[PDB]
Amino acid sequence: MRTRSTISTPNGITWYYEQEGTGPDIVLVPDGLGECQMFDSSVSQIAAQGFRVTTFDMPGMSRSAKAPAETYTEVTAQKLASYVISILDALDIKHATVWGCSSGASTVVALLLGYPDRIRNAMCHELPTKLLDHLSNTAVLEDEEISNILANVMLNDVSGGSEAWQALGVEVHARLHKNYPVFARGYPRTIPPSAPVQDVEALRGKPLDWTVGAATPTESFFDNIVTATKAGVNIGLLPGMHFPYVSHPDVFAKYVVETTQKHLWNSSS
Amino acid sequence: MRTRSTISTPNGITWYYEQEGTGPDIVLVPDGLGECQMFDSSVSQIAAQGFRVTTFDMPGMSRSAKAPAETYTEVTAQKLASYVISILDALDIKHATVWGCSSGASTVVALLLGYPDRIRNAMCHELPTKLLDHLSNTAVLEDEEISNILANVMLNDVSGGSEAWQALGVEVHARLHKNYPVFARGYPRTIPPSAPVQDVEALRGKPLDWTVGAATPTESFFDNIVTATKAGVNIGLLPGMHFPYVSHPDVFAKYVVETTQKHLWNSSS
Ligand SMILES: C[C@H]1CCCC(=O)CCC/C=C/c2cc(O)cc(O)c2C(=O)O1
Ligand SMILES: C[C@H]1CCCC(=O)CCC/C=C/c2cc(O)cc(O)c2C(=O)O1
Ligand SMILES: [K+]
Ligand SMILES: [K+]
Repeated sequence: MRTRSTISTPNGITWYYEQEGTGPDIVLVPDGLGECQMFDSSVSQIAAQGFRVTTFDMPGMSRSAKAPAETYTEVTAQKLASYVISILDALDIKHATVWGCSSGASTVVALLLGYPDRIRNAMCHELPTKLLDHLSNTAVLEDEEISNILANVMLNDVSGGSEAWQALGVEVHARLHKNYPVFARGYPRTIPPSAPVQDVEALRGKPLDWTVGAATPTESFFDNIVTATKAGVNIGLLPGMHFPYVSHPDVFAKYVVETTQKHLWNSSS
Repeated sequence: MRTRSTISTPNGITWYYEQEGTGPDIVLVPDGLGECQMFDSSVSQIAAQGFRVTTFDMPGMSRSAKAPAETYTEVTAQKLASYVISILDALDIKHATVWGCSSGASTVVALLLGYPDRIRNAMCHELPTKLLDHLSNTAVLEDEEISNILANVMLNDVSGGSEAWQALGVEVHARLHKNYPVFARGYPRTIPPSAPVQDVEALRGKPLDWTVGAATPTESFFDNIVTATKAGVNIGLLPGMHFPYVSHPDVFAKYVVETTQKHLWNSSS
């Protein structure tokens, strides 16, 4: 029942995308590694509740590698939001619920603020707002060293579930191996300063649901909790750390379905 | 230069206390384990900046164990605050800066709200507001089983630094071993409901500085970050987890000195 295909947008990107289901649109935006096979189990569980679920590899990453250099260098939340609107236009998705973690969280908040007509509600997880010099400094290393460093960081530090991370399988980890240097060179120096959470008053009253990983060290996304609270935005926890859709796919799917259902009820009111 | 002595209060407690320095008073209230040797390094560093620093073992714990059963059973923040005021009265400390972690955090917020004339400013760290059934249920075990389990929890789950925790040494750990059953049967069921942070407007504008451990899992004190932000209370991080005075004594001492200095400036202004 899963469609697995490609589509070309006039910004030069040939996207790899997947779709499953019929009903209101839910769109799952990857984190900065840009790999949508991380959503495989959750896509089926969400679509089974009466939704059309779309996800895709991000430009320059995995199976969406046929893209111009400006789509995967000096990457900002605003650039990524423009690229997601281009694929939603191409797939004739006029109204969508959106999920994103990390650079995907920055993307979905930029989509909600920038394209309010198009976005029913946004779920953002672990949105990066601070530069991390130790991450930024990987960008000048050789490709094989970047891949070794970041593969180990994902497995041992931020997966929230090493057994689930390994169980993504050989083909996914071979794609991620090639993405690590693209991500290192294009994301960490430019994504955090582009975070669309400068203006707390712009967030107030918006259909935004924000999460942090329960096991994530407090310091990592402390600022997300403060910002959401100041803006009166719903803020809570998912199990695990930076990849709840990998570590806890059934909890993740249930969260996405229940949050979408809450906004469908409120919108009809 | 350090006083190490005992003093009896009319509520029946014989306190073990320490004192060092001259200048404005800073009082360091222990966490639920009630062991003031955890402050030893920091007492000297804070006192050397021009302050009189006082600390003590808590009633029923360590060298303050000669105390009525009411002082270490069905313990609440408001009971602990009344006991701390009794020792400050006995030592002729009229106006104090106070620090506390855990049940000590609940105590110092109860002190600031209940005795505003006596408290210059309060620093609270990791204030427990939720019941933890796994902890409350230790109370029905045998004393040696409680001590074995909670010694392991302290080292591996909340110390924030296994080397510094073990380096407290045999004398300290032997006193903690006797305290674990007293803590387990007195604190976990009654401390969290007594948390004096249910009235958010009562906190607004108060001379309160709140911290959580940087390495603490986000879920542990997520509610502290939300509550402080809603009240407009200064909220930030210290390195480590539940015992920054053990894991990072020099950073802890600097934080206590700087925060006290900020309130001395603001008091004069
Ligand atoms: C790729 C994924 C795993 C990156 C995981 C990682 O490096 C741990 C720190 C959490 C920050 C992630 C991150 C930071 C940025 O500055 C820019 C980003 O796009 C991300 C991000 O997308 O997270
Ligand atoms: C020292 C540590 C002991 C117990 C430390 C522990 O097991 C987890 C620390 C988080 C909560 C601690 C705590 C919880 C309560 O319900 C009541 C308390 O008095 C505390 C408390 O004092 O913390
Ligand atoms: K699950
Ligand atoms: K230190």
